[PDB]
Amino acid sequence: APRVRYLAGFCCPLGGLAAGKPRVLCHE
Amino acid sequence: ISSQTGKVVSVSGNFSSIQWAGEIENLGMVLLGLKEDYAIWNTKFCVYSLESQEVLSDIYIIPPAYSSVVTYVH
Amino acid sequence: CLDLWREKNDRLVRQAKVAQNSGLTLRRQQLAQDALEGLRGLLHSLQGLPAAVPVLPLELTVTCNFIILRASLAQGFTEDQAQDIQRSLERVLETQEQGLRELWDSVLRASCLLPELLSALHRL
Repeated sequence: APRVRYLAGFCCPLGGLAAGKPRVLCHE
Repeated sequence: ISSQTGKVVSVSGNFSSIQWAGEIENLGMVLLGLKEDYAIWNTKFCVYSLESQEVLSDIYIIPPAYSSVVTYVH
Repeated sequence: CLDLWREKNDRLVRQAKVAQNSGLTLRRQQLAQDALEGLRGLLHSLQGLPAAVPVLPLELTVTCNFIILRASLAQGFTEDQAQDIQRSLERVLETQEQGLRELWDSVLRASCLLPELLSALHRL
């Protein structure tokens, strides 16, 4: 029923995060 | 007072108001405010790098005209 | 800053004149009403500072343009513009209350002190 879930929140600078550098990988 | 310090530090600079505060890229921790005519570069409003460090900018903040009326910054 | 406001004023005046000369029944009113709301916003931005001797020359000029253009479009005056004039005069006084008559008396004494905005006051 919720098509989105927030499971964390992180320290960001103003505006937000600079693109290209952050990475996400799902193992299993 | 920070976690990481555990000590009551005093702010070296002598300000009136702290209209905004927070972390910026390259500086770590910052306060807006003032100390004590229509030139954009005059500004009357000191940034302050926290931990009693350099003013860091007095160049391209809001004009001194508006300095009398503003109550909050975001 | 006065630079930018002044430029805005000039830009909008010239836009108005262009619609005055050129344009259709629709497009004329479009550019006019566009310039109009430009001038409103500029008024409000200037009305957002305390007093400023150097701003009044514009404020008075702009409210003049605002009233003129407002009245011209409506094809008639209103009392809103009376209160616009009242506001600008209150501002002139606040530099240095009751009603238009005492306001004008005090204002024209404060003009005989020779602030160089007479060319706007006389317009007003």
